[PDB]
Amino acid sequence: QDKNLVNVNLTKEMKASFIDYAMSVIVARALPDVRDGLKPVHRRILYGMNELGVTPDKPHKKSARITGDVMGKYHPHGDSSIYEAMVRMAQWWSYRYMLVDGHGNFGSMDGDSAAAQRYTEARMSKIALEMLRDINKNTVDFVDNYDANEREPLVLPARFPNLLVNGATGIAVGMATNIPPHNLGETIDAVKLVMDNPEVTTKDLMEVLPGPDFPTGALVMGKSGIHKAYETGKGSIVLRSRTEIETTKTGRERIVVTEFPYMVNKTKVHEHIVRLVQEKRIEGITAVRDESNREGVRFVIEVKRDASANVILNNLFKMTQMQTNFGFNMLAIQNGIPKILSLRQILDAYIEHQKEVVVRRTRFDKEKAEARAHILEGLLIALDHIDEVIRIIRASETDAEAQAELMSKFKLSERQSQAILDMRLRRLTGLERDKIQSEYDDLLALIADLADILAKPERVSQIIKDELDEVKRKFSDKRRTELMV
Amino acid sequence: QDKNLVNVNLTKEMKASFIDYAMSVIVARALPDVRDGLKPVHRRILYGMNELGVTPDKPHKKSARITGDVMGKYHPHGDSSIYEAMVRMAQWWSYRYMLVDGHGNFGSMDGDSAAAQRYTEARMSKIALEMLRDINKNTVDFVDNYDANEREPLVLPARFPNLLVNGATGIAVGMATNIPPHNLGETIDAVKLVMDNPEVTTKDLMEVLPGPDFPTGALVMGKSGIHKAYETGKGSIVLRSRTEIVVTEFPYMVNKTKVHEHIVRLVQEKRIEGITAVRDESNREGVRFVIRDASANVILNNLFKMTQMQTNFGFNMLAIQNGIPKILSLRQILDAYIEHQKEVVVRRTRFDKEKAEARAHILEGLLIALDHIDEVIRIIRASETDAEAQAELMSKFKLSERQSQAILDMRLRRLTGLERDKIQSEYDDLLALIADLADILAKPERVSQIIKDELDEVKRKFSDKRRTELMV
Amino acid sequence: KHMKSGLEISNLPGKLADCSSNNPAETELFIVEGDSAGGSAKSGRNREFQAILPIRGKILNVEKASMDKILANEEIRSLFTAMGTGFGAEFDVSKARYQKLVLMTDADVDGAHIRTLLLTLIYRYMKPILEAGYVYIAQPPGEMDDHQLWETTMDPEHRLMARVSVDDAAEADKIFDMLMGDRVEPRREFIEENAVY
Amino acid sequence: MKSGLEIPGKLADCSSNNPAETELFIVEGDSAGGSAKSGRNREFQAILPIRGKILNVEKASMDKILANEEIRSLFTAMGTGFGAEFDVSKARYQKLVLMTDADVDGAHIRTLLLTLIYRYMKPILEAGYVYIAQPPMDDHQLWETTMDPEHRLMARVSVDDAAEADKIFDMLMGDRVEPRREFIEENAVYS
DNA sequence: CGTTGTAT
DNA sequence: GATCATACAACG
DNA sequence: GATCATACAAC
DNA sequence: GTTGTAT
Ligand SMILES: N[C@@H]1[C@H]2CN(c3nc4c(cc3F)c(=O)c(C(=O)O)cn4-c3ccc(F)cc3F)C[C@@H]12
Ligand SMILES: N[C@@H]1[C@H]2CN(c3nc4c(cc3F)c(=O)c(C(=O)O)cn4-c3ccc(F)cc3F)C[C@@H]12
Ligand SMILES: [Mg+2]
Ligand SMILES: [Mg+2]
Repeated sequence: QDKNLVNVNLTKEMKASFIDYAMSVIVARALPDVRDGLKPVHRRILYGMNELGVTPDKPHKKSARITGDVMGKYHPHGDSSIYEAMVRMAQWWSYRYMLVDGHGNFGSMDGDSAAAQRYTEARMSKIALEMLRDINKNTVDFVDNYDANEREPLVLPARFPNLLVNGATGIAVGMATNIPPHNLGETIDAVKLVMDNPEVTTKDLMEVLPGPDFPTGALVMGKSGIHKAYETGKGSIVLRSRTEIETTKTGRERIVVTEFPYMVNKTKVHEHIVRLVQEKRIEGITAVRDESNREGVRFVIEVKRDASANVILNNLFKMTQMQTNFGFNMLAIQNGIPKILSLRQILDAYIEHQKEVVVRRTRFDKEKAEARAHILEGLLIALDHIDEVIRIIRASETDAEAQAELMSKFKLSERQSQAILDMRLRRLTGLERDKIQSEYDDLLALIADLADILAKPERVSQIIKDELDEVKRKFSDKRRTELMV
Repeated sequence: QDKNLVNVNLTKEMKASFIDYAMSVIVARALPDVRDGLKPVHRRILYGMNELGVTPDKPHKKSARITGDVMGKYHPHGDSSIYEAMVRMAQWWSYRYMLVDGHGNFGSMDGDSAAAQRYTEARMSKIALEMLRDINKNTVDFVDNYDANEREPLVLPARFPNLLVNGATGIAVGMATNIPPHNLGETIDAVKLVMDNPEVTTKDLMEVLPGPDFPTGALVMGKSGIHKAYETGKGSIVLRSRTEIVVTEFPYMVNKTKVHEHIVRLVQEKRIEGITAVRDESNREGVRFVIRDASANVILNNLFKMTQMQTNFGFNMLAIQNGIPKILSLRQILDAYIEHQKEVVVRRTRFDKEKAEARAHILEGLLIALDHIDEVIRIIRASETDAEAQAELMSKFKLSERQSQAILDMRLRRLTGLERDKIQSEYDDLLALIADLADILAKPERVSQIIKDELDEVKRKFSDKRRTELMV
Repeated sequence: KHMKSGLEISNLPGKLADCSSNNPAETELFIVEGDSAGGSAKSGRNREFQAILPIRGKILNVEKASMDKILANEEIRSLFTAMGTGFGAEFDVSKARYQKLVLMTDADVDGAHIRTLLLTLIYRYMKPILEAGYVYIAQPPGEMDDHQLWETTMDPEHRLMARVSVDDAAEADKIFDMLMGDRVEPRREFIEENAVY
Repeated sequence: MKSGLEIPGKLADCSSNNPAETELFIVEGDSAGGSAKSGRNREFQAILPIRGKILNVEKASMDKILANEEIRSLFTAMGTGFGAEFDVSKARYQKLVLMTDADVDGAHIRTLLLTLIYRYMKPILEAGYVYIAQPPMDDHQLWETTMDPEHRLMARVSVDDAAEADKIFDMLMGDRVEPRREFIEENAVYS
């Protein structure tokens, strides 16, 4: 048998193992971060793509290449789980604002699965670049990867409220989040509104952010739940398919669907209708044909003579998924803890994270702008005393002594001294000085401006507001989901 | 109803479509190059691992990382197709000399498959690095990949006879190759003995190379087939298992479990008595296959003649030489390798040659500049433009465009005293180098010696003891 | 103006994105390779006269397969079930569901092989269909975009198709007996005589 | 020891017929199964891969429970029986070691397997036949670390109060979600 | 029961 | 490459 | 992740 | 059936 055997209590071990898997799924898998509105796998795909160099400017790369690096450097799980997560944020019906531009079969609305990774190639969407803007100016903290040989970002800059804009879902342990997509411009207007007038109430915010704006469109029935969700983080809403009654060329009614509810498969509802029509659970249907093309959705349910389309229409609404309900459960990770936040809480969380990113960037720009000017001051004095500088160098045996003399003679730092020693002879021309002067002067201005921004919180907000207006100005859509009472 | 329809004969499209898939599967999938003894996939995995930086000295990388790159850059196929190849190059029972060092579950000799690419990481083998030696010194030709956005080698240097050492297989279209492994040392001996006495015979070559040396060991009954194989390129041989009733070593490409399962089936069919038991007491270091009034020698003799304990290996040395598939002999394979080895050394030598001379040229200018650093600075400082500064320096000190540029891009910290003597030391050494490389290209005798010497170095570092005992 | 109305049992294969029309004189049956291409075809095919039937892997070589193995093959069975023609002593060309059978394999060398495996099946066990001029071969300018596949190969107003016509049945029977026959010598000798490396 | 020639698809069985020294390792996935099987001492140690996540028997219909192929494989291995056929005096192994991966997902499979064992194999746990591997991978890696009796470290699963036990399972892996989320909010330090 | 989305 | 069961919450 | 058919040559 | 690169 064994030698060194320990004893474990069933209730003890079970509570420990479950508590581990519990928190692991909560703050490191299911729920997203309230700041960048991203989950671990979604954040690692975006960052991983950024390092792969697959920006909107650059060409596409094979999907297997993208998941291969993300799985081998950041996301320590199955390859499929990474690919599926990638394909989803490249579909116009899954993501209100796609974060991935794909090339090839990325699946269809009818539940079709995207082609294998050895066929499809992808890259960052133009808007996804806003999620990574100023990523390398130290605006986001980093941490060691699972392998402890790669460094990844805990969060992203996220220059647009991705949480409210793309929604979230959702299944974890003991909890579950469910957030609907919103219009970009409307969400940005909501952000700006809460920034200028802190005393704004939920109603005031709903004036610019009426409610959900799903990618497929469809209708919303009853705004009572919308206000409830924004004020409590919880609420119920009714989603109905946009429809209209046509008259066939024979003279009988024709039920036409053009915009099914969110996360609703057309074919699945098609099969559900035939299953109900051939079961006598619903009579009056002449035929159910899908005439949807690669330029519009057209689900036609023609009605027979002596049969009310409206009677059959409402029956389909009450028996099929053609009209469902959206359970508002705005849960997100904030301060390392899962929380059920309201609309204001989500916004105030974004504005704060937005302020920190801008300040960090200003500091970084400042610290680098001055560090350069310092060297320019050295190279300048060097170009002024080129002879005595060249004399001190040539008369020196070791670079340490040569540098030491330059530092002592011209009163230069170790950094400034090395900069002079690394000067190319081509930098000793006549027009080279006036160039370094022009650059140095420009540094003084930038350092002054950046010093002011960090000195005035009024500017940082204005910088956020202005930058937001540019995001909306370039990526905003027209509203698709019509809210009605 | 179509608008622009065309007519295509059934026979015409059949012959065209078939020849397209035939040649594509023959000279770019199933058959290995007679040079580096690799197929398109294995050659891409190696070069892939090389570029990714999974060298024997560096740490491992997840297979998904490796497969991800080899696919999206070179091999336009499936993950499983690639990862399956990589796993084969890491199994001691698959290759006589592994080309991959993998960590984790990479399968077993019992037929057990490898684990997912999300669990196993790997890297190049030490000896595998010999396959890529001087790949960056213009030793091999490169081509564009399927995407036309990358470049790959049409063949690796292969500083060791990979084809005869590891073997080859197998199934193509209208043809099929089958080459058994050999000892690294034995093969290197043959290559040298050929470079020494071109008038050698088949019997002579077999003096340094007895025959195959399978990574499982076992025994090869008979030698008459080995001769006809090395001579004509085709032949047959019988492989027996090492027993003592316990089986210690099974023949090549033979599953111990499968033999076990087939033994149980033969036991429950009255096709063999005495079979009291048949267990598999093989460990993680030793393999033991345990099999009254039965004589055993009669039952054991039947087991080898009925089961798979004794298989037959059919020699069919087919490879791609000069773009065409040919049934090569042992001498033909050695010649094809020796010639490839000469092309690389010469190519490499030319590469070092051209680089050294180029370095010396720029070094000459720097010395000329350092000797006249006063006027050189005077010319540059009075220069109107960098273009003018280069023109003056070229006209004054009689320097080339490159030399002038090399001077303009001189850091001030290089204008010290000890710097000049440092460049002269480097320069004077190059003249000996350039003069040495010149003699190597001028004298074919040295290129042959360099190949031999570098081969014995590989035989000294990676060759093993003979595993397969030949019998008669 | 004939068509369909759903609700029908059909009992057709699990795959097969069948069209809307029911007139075997305008409808088209696309035999694609894998769901990677099928999905790209199934979406953007004018779901009215073009049905996509995905074939998975390499179709069995009927010339080297026993009849007991052909009747067991599921992929081939899903093909005859889609046509609704019949098998052997039941093959009725005047009952086929499609008058246009478009082979649309990948543009790679392997696609040319699967294309070869199909033509043998269509010539060995669906001869009447080929002799009637129904089997066509798509001429792509593959896992392309939805709007790409239709605008290039699927739209009859711009697509270029090729009609598979049989000249001499004697020469035809010999070509299949050589290229896909059980004989390897004649095939190896053919490839050695008709290949320009 | 057995003699073979007798008659699950997986489950690499040992070579002995003594359920007093023989041991069965329940590892997750065939990826882990290969490494464990390639160095297990095929004499008194058998391995059995549990493909995917085991079904939570504390929230599943007994019809779905009897339907699960994975549970059917584990019970078929032990040879104990089920329900009324529960014969602990016929167990083919005196040591059922649960060897899940070190990651959280492996920890979850540990809780699932424990619930399954505690609910429908209690006579086993009550007899102290269930252990838990203590990993700190190659074949010699797992052998010289967790699978070697002379070394390694086991965790004998022992239940103190059945009432507290029955409560724990019901609370954590029970149907009631609210009582579960409360336990998370209670016993869990995030920041 | 099924479905949603990251996981085994 | 296609499919196959399951944890997990919540609404159906 | 595991499993399923198949071409292709040659015993 | 089994070998190994492929769909
Ligand atoms: N009726 C037959 C289907 C196809 N089968 C297999 N397919 C595999 C594979 C294995 C199969 F059994 C693979 O192993 C594979 C790969 O890339 O490794 C791709 N595929 C693969 C699957 C689908 C396809 F369209 C093409 C393929 F190459 C079995 C049943
Ligand atoms: N008897 C049950 C086997 C396992 N099932 C599936 N497994 C999948 C998957 C899908 C399955 F239906 C996956 O999709 C997957 C992945 O990584 O994407 C891994 N796996 C997966 C397979 C095996 C395993 F041990 C763990 C896994 F996560 C169903 C039948
Ligand atoms: Mg999966
Ligand atoms: Mg495969």
